[PDB]
Amino acid sequence: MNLEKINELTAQDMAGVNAAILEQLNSDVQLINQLGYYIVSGGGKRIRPMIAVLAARAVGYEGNAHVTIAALIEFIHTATLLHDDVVDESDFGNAASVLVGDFIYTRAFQMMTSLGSLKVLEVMSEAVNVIAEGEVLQLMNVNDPDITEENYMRVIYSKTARLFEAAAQCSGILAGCTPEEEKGLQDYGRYLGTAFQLIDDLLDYNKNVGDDLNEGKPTLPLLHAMHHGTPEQAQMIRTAIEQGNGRHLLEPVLEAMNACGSLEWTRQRAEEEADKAIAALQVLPDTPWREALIGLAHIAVQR
Amino acid sequence: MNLEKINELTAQDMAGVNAAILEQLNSDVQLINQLGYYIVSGGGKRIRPMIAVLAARAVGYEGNAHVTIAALIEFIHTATLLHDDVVDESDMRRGKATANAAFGNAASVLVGDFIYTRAFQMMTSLGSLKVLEVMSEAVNVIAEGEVLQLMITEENYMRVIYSKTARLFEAAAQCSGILAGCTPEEEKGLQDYGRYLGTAFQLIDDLLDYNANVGDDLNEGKPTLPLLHAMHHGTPEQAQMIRTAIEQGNGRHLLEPVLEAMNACGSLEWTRQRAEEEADKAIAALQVLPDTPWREALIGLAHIAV
Repeated sequence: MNLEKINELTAQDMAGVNAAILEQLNSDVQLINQLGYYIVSGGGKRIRPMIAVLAARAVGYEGNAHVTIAALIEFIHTATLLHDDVVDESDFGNAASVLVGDFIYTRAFQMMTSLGSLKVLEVMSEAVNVIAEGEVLQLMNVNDPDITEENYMRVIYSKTARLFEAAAQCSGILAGCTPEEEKGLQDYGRYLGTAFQLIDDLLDYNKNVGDDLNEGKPTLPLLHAMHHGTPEQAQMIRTAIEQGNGRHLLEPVLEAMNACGSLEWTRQRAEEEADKAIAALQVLPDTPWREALIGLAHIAVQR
Repeated sequence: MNLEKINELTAQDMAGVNAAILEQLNSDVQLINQLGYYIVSGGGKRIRPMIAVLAARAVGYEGNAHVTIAALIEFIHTATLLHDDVVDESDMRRGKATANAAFGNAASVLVGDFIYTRAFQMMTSLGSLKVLEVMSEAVNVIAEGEVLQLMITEENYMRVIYSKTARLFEAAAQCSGILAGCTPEEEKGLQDYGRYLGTAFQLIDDLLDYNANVGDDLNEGKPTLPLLHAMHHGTPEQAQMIRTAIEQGNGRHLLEPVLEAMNACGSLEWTRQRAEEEADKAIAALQVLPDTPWREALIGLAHIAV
């Protein structure tokens, strides 16, 4: 089931999602208003809110509160991005990024509680705290060539996967699915979210490739080449991470990754996550909605 | 009842509030706990949680969960401080370097997010949809207000101090009441208390900003009650100076002439007066609750504030 079939199938619900977003983001501040337009007018994938609407329909949801979940999930993602834009002494602006970020987060929280489900609040509550924790952990890893791939995996699970997992699972809870099904949706997101981030990290080496390297941000493929390349390569990479600003070292780094398998090794691991995701969904009744969720897993790790 | 008294009465609970706060700084990510200890161990004030603890007892609460709510309320306030300092590019706060000047903006913003989300988790753990309901609204109202004054009247200014200050006080007392299962009548009592108290608290804070962090309001030409009065009643020269300073959003170096202008019109004392009328609305709102030492303290703080 290609992306086109998936879009048409989710067309109506995504319109509901966009309506939820516009009603929550309605002005006074041109800034907040034009942001609503920029989100609903986006020509992007918007895979997070879609998982939320698909997961609910997959377990037989008939009402339309799932659109509010999709919306609040997109808000959380948008806020984490705005906060991730904040620049340190290395200098929208910090104020705008911070304040608009706060507005969107808080509004997301209000939305969560409007659903009136304590369990949903329990799951989200933890998820967003875990996301904030992962962002900080990521801050600490900047310029640190020695983090374990265990730490790295905790980072991607925390900052990316967790939101997917909660998006899927909460829709399931709202639909009053069965414990078995709920878990199946939960895992699906965690695994898909994990795949999604692995693919993203490898694509950064392939807005411009080399950003992560340039920032001294250590990701799986870079860490892999460092642990498996030649001592000369490991040293160059270690230095690039410690000092940062090594964008000009992309090619030599690419040479080192090609040589020991880093990029394919990562893609491989991504594909494995996507398959654990699709497997998790096997507990759900085979329907077009479930087909769409599977189609997104494939699209996420494809090339 | 004065501070020394209101202090021992609520000594055991506020001690719990303290432990409840510090124990939440339990992340595997050390930077969070570090920055948390740095910002929460610098005195603070704890007037927001103290109101929470007192409001609960005042309505016969006998449990230990009001401690959990006072804790998260201080965490929420803590969070706004971490973000406020980053926004204001502030370097100092109560004697030492701000968390941002010391740890960097990103760390301050992110740990602040961790802190607010933990408070929300603490709120869900309490299991009351009404608390979550009242508290989430309050925090979003504050956040909205901050986005506004990013993108010159006596009435206009009274809306700003409400959104940014009074609203969290309001919720602090109301939610503490709700948790204890108070009466619709008592609830409205605590809520008004908090609103009015918080209102008086900000008015006082603004007058204290003119000598008695000192001086930032004038430095950024913030239109505070004190400054506005001086503009309205001073001489046209002083009136022009103040007005252009607010228009410039910068009144740095203008402290002496602005003060002169204030003492001639008696702007400060006047601020102290519309403030006094706020605190009198605060204890009046408590007339609805039962006569207990806890109530006497809530009235105490109102007087202490002004």
